Amino acid sequence: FVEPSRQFVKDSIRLVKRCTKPDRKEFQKIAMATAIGFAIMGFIGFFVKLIHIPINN
Amino acid sequence: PFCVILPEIQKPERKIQFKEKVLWTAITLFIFLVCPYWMRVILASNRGTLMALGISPIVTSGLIMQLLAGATPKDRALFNGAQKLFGMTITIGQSIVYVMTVCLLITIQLFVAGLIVLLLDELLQKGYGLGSGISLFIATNICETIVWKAFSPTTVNTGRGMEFEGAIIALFHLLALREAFYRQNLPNLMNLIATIFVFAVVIYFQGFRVDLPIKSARYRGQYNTYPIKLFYTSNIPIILQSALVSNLYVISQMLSARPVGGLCHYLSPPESFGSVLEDPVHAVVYIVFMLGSCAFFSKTWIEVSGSSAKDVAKQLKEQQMVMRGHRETSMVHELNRYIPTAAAFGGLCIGALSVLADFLGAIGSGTGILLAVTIIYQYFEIFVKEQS
Amino acid sequence: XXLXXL
Repeated sequence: FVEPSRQFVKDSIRLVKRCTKPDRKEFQKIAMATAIGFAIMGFIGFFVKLIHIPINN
Repeated sequence: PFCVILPEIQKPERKIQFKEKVLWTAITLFIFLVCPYWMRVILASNRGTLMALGISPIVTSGLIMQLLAGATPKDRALFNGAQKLFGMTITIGQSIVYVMTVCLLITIQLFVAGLIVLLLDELLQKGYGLGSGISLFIATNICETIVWKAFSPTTVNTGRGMEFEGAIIALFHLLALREAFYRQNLPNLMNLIATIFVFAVVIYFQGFRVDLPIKSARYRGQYNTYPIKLFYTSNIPIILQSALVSNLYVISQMLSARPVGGLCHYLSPPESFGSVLEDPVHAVVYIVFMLGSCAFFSKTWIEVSGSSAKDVAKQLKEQQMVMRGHRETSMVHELNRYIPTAAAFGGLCIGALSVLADFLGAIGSGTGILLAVTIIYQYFEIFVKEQS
Repeated sequence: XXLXXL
């Protein structure tokens, strides 16, 4: 029957309540690295698109 | 021997600094970045403009030999030439069948590209570890994310309206131009908001971890922590479900003559600006399919990848690391309290993020964005080595 | 090598 599914549910709540959620202070620095990498490499993507622009015409 | 007919990368036996490291791994990234469509997310063949062969030979070169085995630097020397040889054979096979999808010029060009990329695999893997295609997905996704500012002015055709000048900033043409138009043709505002929001939510969920206390066995006093990540599998469930999506839709395209027209609507990823509800049997149940799929894939990957509770306990025993209060055998139970359910809930939550990104309609159909964030975090984790 | 992963 379904009771083990509800047991899994309460397992999930217990795990989440036991998990170490990020706070604002470390979020502000962890997301910074993601933004920096995103920008620094999307820049190279945009540059190669720009270099493709003239070779077509 | 038969591997004596190929070259190989030089062995790093000296200190390998960050500057020259990006000079090796992050330079000559333009070769594939020069200039069955459901596989282009993972194999950006497209029209084969010198990018038609990635990942497909990279892993297979070794894994097909390992699989057929059932049919250390010394083993490296034994297999080094042969793995590349068979990778290039299968590369030529893929090229000729893609041609099926006189023409020797294009095939040999594809072979040259594959040769360069395979020989570069070991070059990137030494040290930082960007080989195995881990960079290709982010490379093909990052352009689809950022090049909106080039797609908006470069589209010379205007259709019924006028959009030749641009869409990011074109208010002065009418201002009064209204941005509250239909969000199906060029929805810059909604796409950007969805993209940044999904980035933010996946970052927030990414720092979820459980810190198990650990102590070194002989140095009584040295305390430490061991992290159990919430996903604990990163992209594996999403990768596997993307593989199933490909194997379904490309097969449907193959069998059509033998998804959004002329085909059954039994399974499909519901896409519509805002929302659409006409038959709940597919609009909502898609969420259940995705969630169960991701959870199952994570749960089976736990056993496949050798990251189960007992395996991790054995690794910790190998490293002499122990928990303070528990017998050397009861540590397995403490890990087991989290690891399996952590993996299952990671699958569920990552699927939920996928369906939320699909609902918001972010860039790249939600999938890949999660690959994007996980790959960036993997790069960060590798960069951690420089600081430790 | 045709489709995920041959």
